[PDB]
Amino acid sequence: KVFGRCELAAAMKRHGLDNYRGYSLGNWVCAAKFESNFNTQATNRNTDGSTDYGILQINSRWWCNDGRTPGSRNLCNIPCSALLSSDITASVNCAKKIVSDGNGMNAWVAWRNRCKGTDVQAWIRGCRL
Ligand SMILES: [Cl-]
Ligand SMILES: [Cl-]
Ligand SMILES: [Cl-]
Ligand code: NA
Ligand code: NA
Repeated sequence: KVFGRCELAAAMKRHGLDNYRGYSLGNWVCAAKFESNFNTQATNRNTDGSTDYGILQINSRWWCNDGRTPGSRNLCNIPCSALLSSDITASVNCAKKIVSDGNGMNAWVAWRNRCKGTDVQAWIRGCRL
């Protein structure tokens, strides 16, 4: 599913990401834009052999099982395919675990490099929330 900007904003807000661990909604929308272009089906291989899955590009090295990442934790107790569904619940629930683990949203390289320190509010401007 390729989300609209405000459509994803409203879905993440419904799932409680707005101000979760102090990260305003625009941070999560910005990160999704640059991680996945709002596309739940996005998959990308990392340098280390693992793969990133879904709207927030969650990694199989630690967070989900994709059956091909040696030394893999599955800390969200989920097949990585569950992160590709039109329903973003698994992605959001797993992301809440990641962002609660110490490094906040710096776990998302695209957030760190393209959202952090920017006007993340624009990403939810114009949305009815
Ligand atoms: Cl629209
Ligand atoms: Cl585990
Ligand atoms: Cl919660
Ligand atoms: Na915001
Ligand atoms: Na894994």
